[PDB]
Amino acid sequence: TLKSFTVEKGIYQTSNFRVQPTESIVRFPNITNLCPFHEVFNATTFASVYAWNRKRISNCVADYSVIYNFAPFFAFKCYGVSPTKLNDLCFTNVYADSFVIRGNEVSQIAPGQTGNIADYNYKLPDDFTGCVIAWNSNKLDSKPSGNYNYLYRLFRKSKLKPFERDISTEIYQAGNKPCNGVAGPNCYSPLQSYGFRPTYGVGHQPYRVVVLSFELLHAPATVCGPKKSTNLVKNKCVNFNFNGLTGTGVLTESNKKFLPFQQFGRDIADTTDAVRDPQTLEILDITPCSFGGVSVITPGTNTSNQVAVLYQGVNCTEVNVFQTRAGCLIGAEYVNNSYECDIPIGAGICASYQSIIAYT
Amino acid sequence: QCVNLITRTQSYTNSFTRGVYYPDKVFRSSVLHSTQDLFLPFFSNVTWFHAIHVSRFDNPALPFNDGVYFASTEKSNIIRGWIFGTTLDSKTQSLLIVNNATNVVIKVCEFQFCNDPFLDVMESEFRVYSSANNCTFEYVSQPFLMDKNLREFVFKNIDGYFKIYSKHTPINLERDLPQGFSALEPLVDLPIGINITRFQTLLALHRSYLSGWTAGAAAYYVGYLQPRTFLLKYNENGTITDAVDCALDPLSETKC
Amino acid sequence: PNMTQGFWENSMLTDPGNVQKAVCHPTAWDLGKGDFRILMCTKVTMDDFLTAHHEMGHIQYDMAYAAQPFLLRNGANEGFHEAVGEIMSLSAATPKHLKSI
Ligand SMILES: *[C@@H]1O[C@H](CO)[C@@H](O[C@@H]2O[C@H](CO)[C@@H](O)[C@H](O)[C@H]2NC(C)=O)[C@H](O)[C@H]1NC(C)=O
Ligand SMILES: *[C@@H]1O[C@H](CO)[C@@H](O)[C@H](O)[C@H]1NC(C)=O
Ligand SMILES: *[C@@H]1O[C@H](CO)[C@@H](O)[C@H](O)[C@H]1NC(C)=O
Ligand SMILES: *[C@@H]1O[C@H](CO)[C@@H](O)[C@H](O)[C@H]1NC(C)=O
Ligand SMILES: *[C@@H]1O[C@H](CO)[C@@H](O)[C@H](O)[C@H]1NC(C)=O
Ligand SMILES: *[C@@H]1O[C@H](CO)[C@@H](O)[C@H](O)[C@H]1NC(C)=O
Ligand SMILES: *[C@@H]1O[C@H](CO)[C@@H](O)[C@H](O)[C@H]1NC(C)=O
Ligand SMILES: *[C@@H]1O[C@H](CO)[C@@H](O)[C@H](O)[C@H]1NC(C)=O
Repeated sequence: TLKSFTVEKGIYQTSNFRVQPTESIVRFPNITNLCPFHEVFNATTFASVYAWNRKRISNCVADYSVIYNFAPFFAFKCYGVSPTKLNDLCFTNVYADSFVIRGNEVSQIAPGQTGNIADYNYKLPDDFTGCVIAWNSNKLDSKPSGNYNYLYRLFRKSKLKPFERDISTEIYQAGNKPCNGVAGPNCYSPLQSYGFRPTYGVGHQPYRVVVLSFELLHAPATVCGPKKSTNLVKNKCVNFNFNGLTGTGVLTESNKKFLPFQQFGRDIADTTDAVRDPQTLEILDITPCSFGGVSVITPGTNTSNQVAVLYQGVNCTEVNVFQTRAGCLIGAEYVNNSYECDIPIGAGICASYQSIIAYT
Repeated sequence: QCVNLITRTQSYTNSFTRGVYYPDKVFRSSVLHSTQDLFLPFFSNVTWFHAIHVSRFDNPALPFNDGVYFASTEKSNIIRGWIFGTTLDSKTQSLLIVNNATNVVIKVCEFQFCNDPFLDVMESEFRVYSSANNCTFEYVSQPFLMDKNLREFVFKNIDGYFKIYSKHTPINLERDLPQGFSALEPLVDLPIGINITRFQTLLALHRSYLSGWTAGAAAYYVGYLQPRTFLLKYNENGTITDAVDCALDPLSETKC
Repeated sequence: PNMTQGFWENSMLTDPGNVQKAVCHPTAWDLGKGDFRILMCTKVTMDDFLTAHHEMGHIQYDMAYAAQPFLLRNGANEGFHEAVGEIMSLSAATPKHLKSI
């Protein structure tokens, strides 16, 4: 510090002591109001692909982990986002589209694909942001006489636009003569039945498909994936993340009675001094970890090479150890005798070399 | 089923020191904090509206400006909520706040509002609006119109969030806007994200069963918030017990 | 390709018994809807082994053309369907194949 190899007798301020953070705490509000994923991926009755069911999802917490652990999936293809980042992302609206198709057509629920299902039943845009999920449903949608309650649109005049539904049952007019409503030659009803049976081949067995589409608008995003709320650790220097307010400090017990609407606390000089825990309604006194000015008390190098260290402002229990009002002095022994001041320490304490002694 | 039943008269009164609210959710104790926010100025001109239905369209829609201070001395059942929006028809989104005896429903949809909307008492919303389509928000919670008692609210529409602040006071043998300080507490922050330029108060009318609706009156005070700097006093327990308006007079400006 | 799961689950590759009577003729069935089965009262013989190769050749032929429309799901002529099973019967009966397995 002094840029010399010989140090004259005195006290020199050389460094800054700091208490490094030991742990990190990220306590967040008690998770509740969980988005109804248990009612989309587990319904007693699904819908036909022509009249595909759409559920809007807003103002709730998106716990995608149940979706992950809800059945073995033939495809969990996500177009535009990675399967993991989901939980740490917050979207404005989530659309869940549910329907039943046959296995061979599961490849058609993707951007840029063609077929009967993509052109006439359910179309995804080329810039689709979301995931497609499909799973086998033999035990729920197959009957031996034939399940005739699942329908699909086979005939349509023009292709469907993305996220469009047609519920029309109008007789498809394939010829030149008008159909007149009654089925007859060259006039076919567009909705055909998916005659599911348990003994079909893998490509024809009923598959339940849920398409999750995530959209962001100018509105504030209110579908934010659950943030892990770790255990609370007190009386130590821990990096704290409480409701998006970050810092580093000890969390001691607080005697401050907050009003029910208040969440944080500030000092006279607009620095945080308190916080309310969002898991348990208790008040904690955020106090930053100890720091001090490390000063080195040494005589001349001509006489001796012994040194003493003064941690200014630091109690001795938080770092020949003596406690002074200036701070903690390590390396000097207190003597009840009084002499003249040789090296000034502070608060009436001075140091001298005789070993290094500290005295009033 | 839109029917015109309410006539409204208006007078002007003094705000005194009403309308102070907590500008954030931060605990401050025994300090003086200067904040610049949308506040109702001290001793400002507040419009007192008397809405009378006796058993033509005379209940116009009020502007919203930068925020609205609402007060009422009426009971909790007569005034039952508010309407917020710009055009108040099916072409733009709108916010409907409806309170009843059990809970409050705050809902943002495409309401085709009536010219004179009122809740008629079961309770029916067919006289409030004729249709509600493309509905994008719903929030049901405990009511904030519960049971002489002055009820104060502050509505702000800042950067997508609709902030509602409320306070109740046991007033007695004094002008409805009393002296002293009663700081309003943050009640709800709603992620609405719509444009609000106009607003209207919702009243409840009872069927007559004998002049289809029972005759009634409702009195409420409306003031408008302005960008003002206030100096709030936080006491030992964190309550705002006093405030000075920095631009009201030279003495308060010196205090500021 | 390998054999489907429904082939192993639904085919009756052994004579069921005396109480339940079945036709003992070796036949390959193309039910459709991805369902392929073999009706064969298999015994332990060199013959039934070669015949099983023949009928699995029939089923592989039926599986390859499944993607085709319904009225074209057959052999190109009446000779190809049995020829593609008989070539398997030819290849499986060789001394090299019997020493391999
Ligand atoms: C008070 O308002 C609540 C909420 O609008 C009403 O409760 C709802 O009643 C409907 C009946 O049409 C039910 O379908 C809902 O499930 C209820 N919601 C809740 C949250 O309970 C209630 O009926 C209203 N009471 C009166 C007297 O009007
Ligand atoms: C999911 O479906 C299974 C099927 O039987 C059922 O047992 C279970 O209770 C369902 N779970 C939920 C959360 O709906
Ligand atoms: C948070 O959840 C825990 C665990 O159920 C519960 O004991 C605690 O009371 C909850 N806190 C609040 C404020 O609801
Ligand atoms: C309040 O406003 C009205 C009209 O806007 C005006 O006539 C009246 O004088 C105002 N009140 C005061 C106290 O100035
Ligand atoms: C609003 O509703 C109409 C019909 O109800 C529809 O045509 C229009 O696309 C809808 N707009 C939005 C943004 O949902
Ligand atoms: C809000 O609505 C008013 C009235 O229609 C309009 O003049 C104003 O431009 C709108 N503001 C925005 C930001 O769209
Ligand atoms: C603050 O809290 C204390 C302790 O509960 C209470 O005695 C006192 O009346 C409260 N109010 C003021 C203004 O000190
Ligand atoms: C199916 O064939 C593959 C090679 O194409 C083989 O690795 C796999 O084991 C076969 N399946 C079974 C069940 O033997």
